[PDB]
Amino acid sequence: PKTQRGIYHNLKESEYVASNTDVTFFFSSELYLNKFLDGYQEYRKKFNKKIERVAVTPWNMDMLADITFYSEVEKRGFHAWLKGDNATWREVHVYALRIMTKPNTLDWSRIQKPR
Amino acid sequence: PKTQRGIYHNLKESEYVASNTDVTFFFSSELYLNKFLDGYQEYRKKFNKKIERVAVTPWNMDMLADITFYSEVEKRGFHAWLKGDNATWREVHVYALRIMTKPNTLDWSRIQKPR
Repeated sequence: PKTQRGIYHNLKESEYVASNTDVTFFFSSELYLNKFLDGYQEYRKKFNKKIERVAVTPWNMDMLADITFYSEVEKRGFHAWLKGDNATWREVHVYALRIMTKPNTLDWSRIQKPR
Repeated sequence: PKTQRGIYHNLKESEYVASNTDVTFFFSSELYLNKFLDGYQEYRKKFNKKIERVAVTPWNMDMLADITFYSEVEKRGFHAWLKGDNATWREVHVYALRIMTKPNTLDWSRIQKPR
């Protein structure tokens, strides 16, 4: 359960969640949730510059950037859902691969605790 | 035709070719072909380290590294075949995107001019 300081050590029970309508990321605190939501757009830009210096490709790396920012922002674990079901780290990466072929990118917003 | 300096300005006519059995790259000179063959394994290691500094993924970036190294070595163009047929830059990247999910990596070797 949520600690006196507002922390969820078990991400599965967290009330702090963000979604892009396909994927849902769970956070251990409101501080981490807001850091992700407030910085992912800028991180996508920084991520692309770094990737492009390594290799030029026709791919949309936005989702991979989002997964990477989540891992960097959330310090108490990784917990995600894909299309409403609990997804493993690898399953989220598979989704990011398939998404690389599509031109448009889905944005993220805070949602209420799911079922 | 091959110039007096051993150069092929039209890559499709080149006798300097390398293949990994799925993809074939054409070179404008023996110097470039050998530069590719002599350094692609080492470039893969370098490439992978650069990518990982940007993002950790479960993918095999070898083919992407190979495409990137070929683009760096061959100074007179890009000309490739995919499964025995002419393949555009985009089609080769599509192949690299797919092969990313396989742990094994095909090596490259010089071959006799095909077809």
